[PDB]
Amino acid sequence: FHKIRNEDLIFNESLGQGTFTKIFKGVRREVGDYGQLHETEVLLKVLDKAHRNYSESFFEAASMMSKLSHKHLVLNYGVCVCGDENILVQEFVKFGSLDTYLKKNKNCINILWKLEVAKQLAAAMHFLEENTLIHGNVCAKNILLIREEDRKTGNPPFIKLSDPGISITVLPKDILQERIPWVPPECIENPKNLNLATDKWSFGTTLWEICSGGDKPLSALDSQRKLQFYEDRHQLPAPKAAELANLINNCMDYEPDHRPSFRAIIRDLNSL
Repeated sequence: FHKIRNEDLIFNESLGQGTFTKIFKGVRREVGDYGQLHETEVLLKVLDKAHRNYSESFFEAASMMSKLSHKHLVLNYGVCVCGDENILVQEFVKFGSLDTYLKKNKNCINILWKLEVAKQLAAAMHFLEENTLIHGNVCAKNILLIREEDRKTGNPPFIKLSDPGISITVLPKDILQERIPWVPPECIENPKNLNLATDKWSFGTTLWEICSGGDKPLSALDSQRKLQFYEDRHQLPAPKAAELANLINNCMDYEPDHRPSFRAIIRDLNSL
C-alpha cells in the first residue's frame, strides 16, 4: 500500500459508517502525471480507535482488492497510518452506494437497469472467482454507482464493487447474525467456512436488494428470528418485480457445492 501523509489529506463531510469504521468525503493533495499538482476528491474510511485491534483485517480487506486491477473493482489510492489513525484512502464516487441509490430512485429504475447492474456485478464476481479471490461481503452497500444511466445516449449505469471491510472470520457473532441473509448459513455455523461459494450466496442476496428498491431482506426479523430462518431453511420471498427471483434462489442454495458458477450465472442473466 502506498503511504499517504496526513498533511496531504483534508477531511470533509461524514458520509456514514461501516462495521467499526466511519466514512468521510475528503481531498488529497498530490503530484499527478506530468508533475501537475492536483486536489483529488477521495473517500476516507477511518477505523474506529476503540477497534484498533482490527487494523490488520481492516487493511487486509482492501489489500486483497488491490492485488488485482479491474474496471468493476474500486480503486484504492493508499493508506494513512500517521499518528493514531488507521485510514484507507479510496476513489470517491459521486453517486454513492447502491443501497441508497435504489431507495432514492426506485420509481425510475426498471428491469433493464436492474439486469445491467446485475450483469456488471456478476462480471466482477466472475473475475474474482477466476482469480480464486474471496470477497466475503457482497451487498448493495458495498457497490458504488460510478455513472447513472443516460437513456438519451443509450449509456447504461456503471458500478464497481468496493472492498468487504473487516472480515466475517474475525467479527463478533452478534454482528454476523445481524448480517443474515447476506452471510450464508454455513458461515453462521462456522465463520471459518468462508469460501468462494460464500459470495454466490451473498450475490443472490444482493440481487434481491437490487430488485427490491433497496429494502433489506428480513429486516423485520430480530437476530434470533434470522437464525431460525436459516434453521428452518427458508428462502427469501420473490421481489414484486420477480424477473430475477429464480436466480436469487438458485444462488441462495443451502448446499454451498450446488451454487452455480459465476459463468453460469452470467449465462443465465444473458438469457433474460
